[PDB]
Amino acid sequence: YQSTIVPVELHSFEDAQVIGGAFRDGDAVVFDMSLLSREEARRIVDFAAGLCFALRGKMQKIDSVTFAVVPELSNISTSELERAARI
Amino acid sequence: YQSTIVPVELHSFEDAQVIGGAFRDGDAVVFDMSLLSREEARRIVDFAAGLCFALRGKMQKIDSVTFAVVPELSNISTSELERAA
Amino acid sequence: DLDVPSFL
Amino acid sequence: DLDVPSFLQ
Repeated sequence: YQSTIVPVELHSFEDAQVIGGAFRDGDAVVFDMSLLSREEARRIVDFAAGLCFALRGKMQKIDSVTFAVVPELSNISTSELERAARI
Repeated sequence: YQSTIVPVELHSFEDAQVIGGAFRDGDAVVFDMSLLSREEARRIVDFAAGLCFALRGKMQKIDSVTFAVVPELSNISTSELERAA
Repeated sequence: DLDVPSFL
Repeated sequence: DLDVPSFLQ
């Protein structure tokens, strides 16, 4: 299936809702954690792991501050996620 | 009557797979975090919050070391979870 | 303190 | 270190 790639800049910790809403809608999400504390970034990765497990998605680390969640039926490449994140 | 409440004893973050599998199957899960550090317990609660968001479930704190994830339309009450725990 | 997050 | 958990790798 073909999915949209939603880039998310986490400006505050309450932005896990944005990752959740887009991924639950069947979109791939590439999220940047460079504006968060070390502790907040750990919380986001754990929450995204939960979303991913529940909907049988795929999770990947792009770099030290960038991760992505991809729906089960989507074939989205690492390069496509990097381009969407402007990496 | 005889609704499925899955008990889980956590030893590390990897045991989150057991909570996820049961909850994704539409079962309520009651998990104990007494063997974990406060940092590890925080990680488990965040993972379970991700599960809840994805499947529109309910999360509740039973005590300082016991939490539960309940499917959206579960016919189980807080008192039933407390009795099971 | 260990709690259920605000949005839940 | 921040990584994807074992069960998703």
